[PDB]
Amino acid sequence: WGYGKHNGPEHWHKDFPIAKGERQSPVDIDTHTAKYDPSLKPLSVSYDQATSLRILNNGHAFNVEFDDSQDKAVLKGGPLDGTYRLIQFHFHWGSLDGQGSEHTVDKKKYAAELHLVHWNTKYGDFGKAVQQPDGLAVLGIFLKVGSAKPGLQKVVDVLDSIKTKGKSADFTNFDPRGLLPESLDYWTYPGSLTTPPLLECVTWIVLKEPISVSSEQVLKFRKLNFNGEGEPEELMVDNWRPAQPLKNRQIKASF
Ligand SMILES: [Hg+2]
Ligand SMILES: [Zn+2]
Repeated sequence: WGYGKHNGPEHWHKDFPIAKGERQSPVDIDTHTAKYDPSLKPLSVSYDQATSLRILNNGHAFNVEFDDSQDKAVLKGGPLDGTYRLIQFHFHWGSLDGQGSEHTVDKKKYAAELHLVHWNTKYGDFGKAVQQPDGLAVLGIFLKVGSAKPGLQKVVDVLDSIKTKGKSADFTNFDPRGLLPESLDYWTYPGSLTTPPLLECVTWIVLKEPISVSSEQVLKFRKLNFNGEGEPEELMVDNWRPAQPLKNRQIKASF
């Protein structure tokens, strides 16, 4: 599977039938049909004790891995029940600034989208989590081209180190709190992972307020390669899935 012509998202249904499932992600966030739910609690992000281990180019994107052996960087409150541990974060970006996000707002596409993956700590491990309807909690953040994000530079500078598929690099003392917007106002709905196995275990939490990154910050993302060393070069661009049919699901707003 990939993002090319012959292995693109339009093909994943053959290998992953759930592709056509009832709670597939990403989806379009219609802000007029969105339902302001007053029973929604405030989000509670606790990343002060976070522990980054490494950055890896897995062939479809780069992931910043974290130590999830203890409740170091957890997610609770909001639409959630119980505590969710951060295990990794990654991005989805476009070939141009007019595309890149997975989720759209009133059909509007952003340059990129950041997903912070957390798993329900009553399931013990991540592998168990992915067997439950409420197993995961992905925190989505939209990225727009504007001023540079200081807090993102460290990431930006290491990409040279992992240009191709299978490469990794030590990547400690990375504080995720610098990738967060000022406001924690969100939208939430029951979906799935936007990439294969496409498991329908995610409680999406897409924040309203986007983060701005510079042109040059984004430009470094587009230098990455899908391909592994010593193969023809396939630039890592447009690693996003088109929005899926809501299919009766309802999108709730905290604002
Ligand atoms: Hg599941
Ligand atoms: Zn993602």
